[PDB]
Amino acid sequence: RKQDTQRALHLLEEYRSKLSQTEDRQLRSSIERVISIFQSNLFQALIDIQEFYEVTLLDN
Amino acid sequence: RKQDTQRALHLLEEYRSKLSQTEDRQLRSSIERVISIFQSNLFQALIDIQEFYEVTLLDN
Amino acid sequence: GLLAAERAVSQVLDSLEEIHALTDSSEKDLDFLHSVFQDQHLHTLLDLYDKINTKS
Amino acid sequence: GLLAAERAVSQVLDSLEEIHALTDSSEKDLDFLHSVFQDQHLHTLLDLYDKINTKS
Repeated sequence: RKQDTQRALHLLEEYRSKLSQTEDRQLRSSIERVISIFQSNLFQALIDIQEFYEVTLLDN
Repeated sequence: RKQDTQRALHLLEEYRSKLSQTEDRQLRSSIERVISIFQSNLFQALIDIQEFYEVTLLDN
Repeated sequence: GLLAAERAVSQVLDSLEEIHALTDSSEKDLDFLHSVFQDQHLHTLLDLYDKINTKS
Repeated sequence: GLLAAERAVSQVLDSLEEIHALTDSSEKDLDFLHSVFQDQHLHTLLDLYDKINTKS
């Protein structure tokens, strides 16, 4: 998932760059969120946790 | 546990103060360990998560 | 940081195909990302990401 | 930052009673902390504490 997260947030980065500048500026902001939240120093750390820390959500 | 942790790390803090200065200096360092690790910024972080994120460890 | 961690993912998740529409990113690549965003565990990384980031 | 999470908790855990020995804190209070440290989930708290704090 770490490889999919980077390739995902990476793809999104390129998508936003080639997305906006036409008629989807706001949409660009959305993609950006996914990028920052993705490459976030904290986010990546959590992704690593998944290795062997099944975080069961109850208040999801 | 959040309240029990602060009360634990707090108790330990007072304990070390009245512990060392006799014949348990090293042990004093032990107490502060629990104190910093307890009141740590990250520590309070996973505790808050536990609220509804049962970390099911499996290999670590 | 907690909202976008999931909200943001859903925005791009819905517009993804719209993006291919005006970007040519290819639905194939979009599908891969839909999965990258469809995962449930991810929402855990996202929700937890903001939790600690907003815990202080 | 990951060794004391258990080493410190366990070392100070056994010292707790030794502390009462040369401090007169409170045997009852000592027991309370033993539980504060005995908690299994707690060990997960410190483990993850350094895990994320170190990876960051």
